[PDB]
Amino acid sequence: GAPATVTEQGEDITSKKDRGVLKIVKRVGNGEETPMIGDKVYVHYKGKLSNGKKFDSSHDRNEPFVFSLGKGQVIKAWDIGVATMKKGEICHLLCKPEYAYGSAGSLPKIPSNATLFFEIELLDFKG
Ligand SMILES: COc1cc2c(c(OC)c1)[C@@H]1[C@H]3CCC[C@@H](C(=O)N1CC2)N3C(=O)C(=O)c1cc(OC)c(OC)c(OC)c1
Repeated sequence: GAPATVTEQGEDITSKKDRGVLKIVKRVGNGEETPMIGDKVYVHYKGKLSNGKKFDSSHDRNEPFVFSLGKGQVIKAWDIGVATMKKGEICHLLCKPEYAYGSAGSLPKIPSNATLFFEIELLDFKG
């Protein structure tokens, strides 16, 4: 499935080149510009655990998820991964726990040492 494919066929987008965040571009977005630090970014996403559970979806809420990029308001993999996206892009991200919730996890949804899959659509970004 898609998690296996990004695991086996994704590109390492980390600075460290530690394979901690892998990406596949599913739909090419517009132009060349990616968001900047501090931009208000609007996304739709779905997240899955490595056991196959869908732990969340913004689509199911009928509202985008909004955050300020590069401020640690989201897991590290998101700050790194969304920073690579163009407006209108859809990507898949595979997030090792060191770039997600680590050994702590996050109750109730996220176990310790969890590798996470996300599908993310960058809707818009604005200063
Ligand atoms: C405690 O409730 C939430 C916490 C967080 C988030 C969240 O989003 C609805 C809810 C977000 C989301 C989206 C950006 C990436 C990632 C993330 O880093 N954040 C910020 C942490 N993240 C998730 O891993 C996520 O989907 C999620 C969903 C959750 O519930 C649907 C959740 O627990 C309530 C949770 O706890 C850490 C995380």
